[PDB]
Amino acid sequence: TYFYGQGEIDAAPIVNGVLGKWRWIQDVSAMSIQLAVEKVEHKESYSGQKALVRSFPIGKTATVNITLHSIGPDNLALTLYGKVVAKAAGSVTGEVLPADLVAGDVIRLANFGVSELVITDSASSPAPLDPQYYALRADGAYGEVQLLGLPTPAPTQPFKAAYEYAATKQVGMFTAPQPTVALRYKGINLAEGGAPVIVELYKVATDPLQELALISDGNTVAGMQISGGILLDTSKPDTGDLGRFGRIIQLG
Amino acid sequence: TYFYGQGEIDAAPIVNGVLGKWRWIQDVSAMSIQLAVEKVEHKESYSGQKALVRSFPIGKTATVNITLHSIGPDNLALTLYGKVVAKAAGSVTGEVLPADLVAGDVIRLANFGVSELVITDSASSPAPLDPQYYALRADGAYGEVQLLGLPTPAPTQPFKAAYEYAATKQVGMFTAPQPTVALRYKGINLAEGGAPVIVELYKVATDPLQELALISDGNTVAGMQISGGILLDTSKPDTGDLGRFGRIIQLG
Amino acid sequence: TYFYGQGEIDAAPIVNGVLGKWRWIQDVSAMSIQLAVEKVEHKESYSGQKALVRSFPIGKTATVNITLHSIGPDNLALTLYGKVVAKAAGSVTGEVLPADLVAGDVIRLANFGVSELVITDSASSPAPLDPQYYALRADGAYGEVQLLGLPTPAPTQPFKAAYEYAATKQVGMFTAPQPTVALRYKGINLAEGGAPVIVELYKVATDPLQELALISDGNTVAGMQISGGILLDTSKPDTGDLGRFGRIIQLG
Amino acid sequence: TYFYGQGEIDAAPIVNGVLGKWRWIQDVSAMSIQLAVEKVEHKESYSGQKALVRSFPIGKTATVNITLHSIGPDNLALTLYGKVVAKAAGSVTGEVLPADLVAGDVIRLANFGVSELVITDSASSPAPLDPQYYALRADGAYGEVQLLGLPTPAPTQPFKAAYEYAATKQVGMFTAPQPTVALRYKGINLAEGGAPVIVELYKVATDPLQELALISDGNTVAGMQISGGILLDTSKPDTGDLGRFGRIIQLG
Amino acid sequence: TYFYGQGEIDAAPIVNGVLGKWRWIQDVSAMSIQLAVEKVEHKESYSGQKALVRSFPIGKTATVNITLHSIGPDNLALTLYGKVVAKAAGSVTGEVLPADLVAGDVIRLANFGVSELVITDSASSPAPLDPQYYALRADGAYGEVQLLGLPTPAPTQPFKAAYEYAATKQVGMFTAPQPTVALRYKGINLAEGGAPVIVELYKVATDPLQELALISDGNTVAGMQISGGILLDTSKPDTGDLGRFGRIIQLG
Amino acid sequence: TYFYGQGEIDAAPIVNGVLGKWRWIQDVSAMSIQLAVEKVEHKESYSGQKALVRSFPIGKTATVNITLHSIGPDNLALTLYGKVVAKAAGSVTGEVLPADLVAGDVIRLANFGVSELVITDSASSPAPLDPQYYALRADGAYGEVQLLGLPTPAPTQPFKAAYEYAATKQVGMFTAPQPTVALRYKGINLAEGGAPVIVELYKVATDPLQELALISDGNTVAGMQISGGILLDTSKPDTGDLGRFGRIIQLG
Repeated sequence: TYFYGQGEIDAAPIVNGVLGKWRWIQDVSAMSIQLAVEKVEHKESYSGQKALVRSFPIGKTATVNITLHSIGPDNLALTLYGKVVAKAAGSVTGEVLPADLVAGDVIRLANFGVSELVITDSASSPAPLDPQYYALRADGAYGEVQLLGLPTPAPTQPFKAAYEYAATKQVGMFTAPQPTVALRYKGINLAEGGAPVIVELYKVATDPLQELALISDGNTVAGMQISGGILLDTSKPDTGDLGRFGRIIQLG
Repeated sequence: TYFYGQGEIDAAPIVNGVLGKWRWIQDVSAMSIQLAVEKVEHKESYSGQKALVRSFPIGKTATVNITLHSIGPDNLALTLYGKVVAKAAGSVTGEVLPADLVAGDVIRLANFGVSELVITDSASSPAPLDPQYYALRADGAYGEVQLLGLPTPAPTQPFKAAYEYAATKQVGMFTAPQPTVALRYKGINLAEGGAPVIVELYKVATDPLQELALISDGNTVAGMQISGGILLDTSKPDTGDLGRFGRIIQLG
Repeated sequence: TYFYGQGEIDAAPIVNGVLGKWRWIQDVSAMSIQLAVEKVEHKESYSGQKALVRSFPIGKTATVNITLHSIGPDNLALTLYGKVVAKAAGSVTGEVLPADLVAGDVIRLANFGVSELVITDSASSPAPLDPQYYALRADGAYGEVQLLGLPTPAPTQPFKAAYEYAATKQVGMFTAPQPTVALRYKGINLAEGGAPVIVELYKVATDPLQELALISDGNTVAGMQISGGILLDTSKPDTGDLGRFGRIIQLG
Repeated sequence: TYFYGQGEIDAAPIVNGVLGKWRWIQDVSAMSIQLAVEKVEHKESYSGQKALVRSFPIGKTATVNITLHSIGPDNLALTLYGKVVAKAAGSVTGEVLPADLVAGDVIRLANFGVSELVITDSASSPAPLDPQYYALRADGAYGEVQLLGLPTPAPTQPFKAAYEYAATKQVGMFTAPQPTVALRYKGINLAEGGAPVIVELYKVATDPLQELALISDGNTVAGMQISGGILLDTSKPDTGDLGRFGRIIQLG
Repeated sequence: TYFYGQGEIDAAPIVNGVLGKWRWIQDVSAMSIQLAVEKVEHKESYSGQKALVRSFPIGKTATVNITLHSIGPDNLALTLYGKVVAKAAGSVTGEVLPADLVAGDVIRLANFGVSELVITDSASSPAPLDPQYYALRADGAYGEVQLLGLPTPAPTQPFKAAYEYAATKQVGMFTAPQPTVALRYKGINLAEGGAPVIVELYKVATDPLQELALISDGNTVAGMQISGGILLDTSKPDTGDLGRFGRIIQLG
Repeated sequence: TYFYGQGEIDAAPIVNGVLGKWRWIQDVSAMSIQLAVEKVEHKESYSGQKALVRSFPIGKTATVNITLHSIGPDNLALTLYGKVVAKAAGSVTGEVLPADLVAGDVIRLANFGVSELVITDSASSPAPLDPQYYALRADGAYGEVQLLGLPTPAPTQPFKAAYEYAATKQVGMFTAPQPTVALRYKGINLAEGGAPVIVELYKVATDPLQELALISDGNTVAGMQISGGILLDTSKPDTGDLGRFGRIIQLG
């Protein structure tokens, strides 16, 4: 009869009212549910106390806050209103680098994970440049190339860079509509020897992430906090005891 | 003449004005009662001080806050505006699992506490699948089945799952009207050798739980805080010394 | 010429302007007096500074806050707008207990401090039930009886309970009008070898207790905080040096 | 050129514009002066920045906060808008005590510092009561007498109390008009070997004490905080370099 | 490329637009510059996101906060809107003391730093009073004289005091117009081996000191905080790269 | 699947929509991104709960906060709305110092980094003054010269100062329009063995620095906090999965 819960959360997106495929939202550090009710009050005046005598509720709302520490692209799509874009690995053969380059300039490439970088000189007789005259910062992860030097007989300035780029996953900002996801919290209550508890929320509309600290200070893992409103599902039976907002199952 | 109280709280629901059956609300960590009064003031002006000279009360209200650590279904019905639903244990024989299943898929079952799980293959000659090809996560408490593999001669994809499910208790969200409960606080005052004290509140209208942290951090047991207004009971005698809001009994 | 005061407070209720009988308010932990004044200001404009040049007071008010740790019925009547009700000890002979009782049911009695409990069986030949078949929780202080068992030949269900109940004192909620009490603070100033100090407040109108924690956590004694306004007494002489709000007497 | 000041404050009341007699305000723990100015701003718009270009002051005010720990009657008159009343020591011969007195009653006398208390019995033959039948609580400082017992042949109930009372000083609440006092702060700056500093405020209008804790907790001496506005004196020369609000003198 | 600055501040008053003589503002503990900008925003509505698409600034303001610990008269004139008054040392010959003086009275003199105090008796034959009959409190720094006694043949009450007073510097309250000062912050950046940095603010309008604690508690030197607005100078070239608010010079 | 990021930030100014040259913003201590959304809600009323049933977003905005500790002129131009001015080293030959100079006066020169200072006397026969009669405070970094003395035969007062000044870089206050910069955050996630992460923000409009403490206390390096709004870029494809606000690339 005491609660200290630890467990997992499964989310299923709702598209045009058809149930989606459940997925694990990965690690979650905090889950909170808050209930709000509006009440209209009636006061009697026969006792001289002008005090409250009755009240009936008019409003009913529920909010859910979730703190997730996973920065996976699947979760980014759900939290950033984005849609995942997958780019397959490939090669570049005739990319043209900026002109008027001199020692000290930093060239930014269009793709990441560059490898086997080659820069052919522009001339009737192609002459690949010596690798010792350029360096790859951040082991080519950021696609940045630094010029270390140039031969005394200055070669033709425009260059032709060819290389290989690895596959990547990208998420756009505000590129998807407001997601609607059904939530299933499967938890273990340690206070009762690890008893099972299940919480079902049929329809939830989420709110974008509020803050995202890209450069963190301290020993705390970056956290992503999402707020959402539990909407009223109109498909479930009205008279059923399961309600229309959410339900809790405890085995006993 | 000093107070440090520890005790129990009994609640009796009020339905259409007829007293209900008292029940223990289980463990309670904090109880507070607050009184609010509105006053209209009259100021004299013959002394030149334009100061207050009289005041009479117009409003009278009382609020009660209770912090309970019990997550029992009976308390969930009272705090979540829900009504308890009891499901008896039973069996399933012809549940159909999703199609196009492959290794790695997770199948969610409609009932919890699954045991003796059997998945018959779809064919003119029934052939139950080998148990080694599937696993039960969370010992079947959450009703989740993981596929470990499939025979090289891929069997018919649609499946027929049969198993046994245990009884459960469920609580809906906002599925019951605003409860009205009479409260009896029976406490022991340790400052006076454990003297008995009784507090009676005739009519209280409760407010849903504000927050419920499903995943808790630290060493603090999950707490459920409920606020309520003590309404004016119109059935008790008006001139009686017991009043109409509440009373306190101290043996002495 | 320094103040660190410890002392007692005596209160005399004011009914229709006739002085009441002084009583000690028991232990008090904190007393504070605050003065509020409203001022209307006049600004000159001949120097170019448009600054304040005069001010005269229009309003005058005084508030008093008292923290008392005594939960005595006399103080409850003063703080809860209640009136004390005394119930003398007595006996009950033919109280009828609820029907359809079975093992595990808890019966609540109308009076507290039950002793010599007897439950006669309903039949043409009265047959008191064996005491071993019932138990008294909380040594009968709360008037709760638990059924331990029933004879195999189930006796007549309706019962007739007779017992003895002790005297008690009760306080109603908001059952009395706004008290008006004159206050006398008799204190000792330790900074001057324990010099005597007296503070007189002629007329004070109190405000109900704000909070009352029935179940306390920690090592702090329950506190009852009361606010009040010091009204203007119209009976004292206007020109007298004693004023009409309050006075302080210091022997020296 | 550094300031850490400790010193004394002298106050001279202003009555109808005639200087009063300076007195020492006793111990003071904190003194603060705050300046407030109102400004009207003009913004140019030829540069496209729509930014501030000029400002001139319209308002000018100064406030002073003083924390004094002396509860002397002279300071009480200044802080409570009161006027001191001196009562000379004397005697009482025929004071009548309340009737229907019994053992346990507490009699409150009109004067403090009672000594040589005598209670003559009401009868044709006066018979002073035995001292052993009554006691003086708080060594008669509060003027409280407790009855210890009565002779079996109950004497005449009405009594005639005679005793001696000492002189006292009293202060009324809001019994004097808004004081106007000129302030002289004579301080020593320790940062410069104890250099002398003088601060003169010509006209100050004070604000009643905000809080006065009669029963104190901890090891902190009771403090009395007073706020005041420094008014504009119209008697000093307008063109003089000494101004009209206040001045500072530093010897050097 | 890191900043931890320590340095000096030079201030030059601006009178009718003509540059004043720079002076050192003495010790300064903190300097802060804040920039405020107002922006008007334009939102597009063709994407359905009703989000921000453009913004242009309309307002531009800059504020400066300085904390100085010097209480020198030159700084007092700048912070208190005062003008310094210098009084040369001199002598007094025929000052008349208050009449009706008795033992215990304290006489306040018009000048400070009194020395060689002489009080001639009023009579046809002048008779200076014995020095042993009077004392000088605070070694005459505050100009206070205490009477120790009087001869049995009471001399003529009115007195004639003559003495010597030292020179002093005084500052009036709100006796000068709103100063306008150009500021030059010459600082050393320790993070770069003590590199030089210069900050120029052409026109600043200051705000009076907010608080001045004459009697300080703790081990903290009294601080004087001044706020000011950096106005737009209309004399500098509009197209120049030095701007019109302020500039920073870093040698490198 | 966990984030603790450390990395670099590259900024490219946007002028009339043409991409600028990327530069490193130097050391950065904190980066935060916040998302704001406005929603319009629809409530049904057929269930009697008058609760939320639908919501659609109308507003979309994103803000970015960056804390940079570099006080380089390039960053000053970006944060102060300034434009860098470079002054080359040079010489001065006929600068005229203020007249009526005496011992103790401090002369401020128009340029910094003074060296080989010479002050020729005004006379028909030029006579350079002896160096021992003047001193250079702050080793001439601030361009301040102090007079140590003058010959008994007072030379001609007006002077002619010649010296050498070093090159400098200056930044004006509010001398440039609102910058628009594209941001590229290249970070390493230590939680995954140092995995690469890239964050692209296409269009950001910055807000001036709020505070700049020129004189710092403690052991904390001076910080420069800048806020900005991520605007909607209208050049990128509308249907592309990269969106129009920003994107995140994670290699995997």
